[PDB]
Amino acid sequence: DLPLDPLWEFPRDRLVLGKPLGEGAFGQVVRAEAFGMDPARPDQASTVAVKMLKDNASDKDLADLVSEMEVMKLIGRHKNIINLLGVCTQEGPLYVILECAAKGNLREFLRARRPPGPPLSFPVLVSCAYQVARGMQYLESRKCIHRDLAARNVLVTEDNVMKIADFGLLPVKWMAPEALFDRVYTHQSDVWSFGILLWEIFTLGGSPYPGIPVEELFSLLREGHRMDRPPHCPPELYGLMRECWHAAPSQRPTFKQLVEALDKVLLAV
Ligand SMILES: C[C@@H](Oc1ccc2[nH]nc(/C=C/c3cnn(CCO)c3)c2c1)c1c(Cl)cncc1Cl
Repeated sequence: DLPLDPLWEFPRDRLVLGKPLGEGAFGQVVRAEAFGMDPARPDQASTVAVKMLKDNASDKDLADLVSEMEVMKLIGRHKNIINLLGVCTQEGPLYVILECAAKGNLREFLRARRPPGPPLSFPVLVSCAYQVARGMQYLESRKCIHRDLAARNVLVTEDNVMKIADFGLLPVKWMAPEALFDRVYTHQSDVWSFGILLWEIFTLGGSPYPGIPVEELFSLLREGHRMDRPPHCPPELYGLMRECWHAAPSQRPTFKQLVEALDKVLLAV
């Protein structure tokens, strides 16, 4: 439709699609082989992920999709986020090219390598948490947010780099109380979800509030109850979870303070 952005346009001729990766609600994501995404070398053929409208399309699907593409242009590169590589708006159907995370999302990454009984050593788990904290701090600094913030929304590269998916200016067990009841989202509500994700990591991909149907959960939070410390999880990291789950948002740590705490934990080597 419109227009041509020379900072981002990529010719479809050097883009052969491949097997689907997953969906959706905004668009199908396929694996794809791209030729010459790094123009220092017109030969090196690296893989990417490509986002497209599925086809009984919209009228609320192309709208946010192009809105999604414009948002990623403005934030720019960061190591701990799914970066935008190029776009194809010149010959018909819209393609959005992004970095490929070979190992799927964080929750699948953890559960697939789970032990059978009583790889994912302690520093790797801290490494995952530190990286996601680094990504969320950057997003907040660009006055952008990510309300969802579950392990299923963090992708893992071939090199165990954590990259947050989705960017912009019913998953009820991850949501801070004010976003759950008052329906208001802040940077401090993001920190609540990070605590839940912290717990997702050190249970190696467990389900939050296990055995609890999602309803009465609000009463237990009102009663001051939080999830217990997972086994073999050190009390320092459970202390951070409890700080992320403090009822008052101003009593919660900011993403800066969570990066320093996790950094001090990684430095223990
Ligand atoms: C809907 C999908 O969006 C994206 C967006 C950018 C991406 N860059 N790279 C991948 C690789 C996906 C993959 C590679 N292996 N596997 C099997 C793993 O079980 C899945 C990928 C997926 C998604 C998925 Cl597929 C998963 N979680 C979150 C999201 Cl948003």
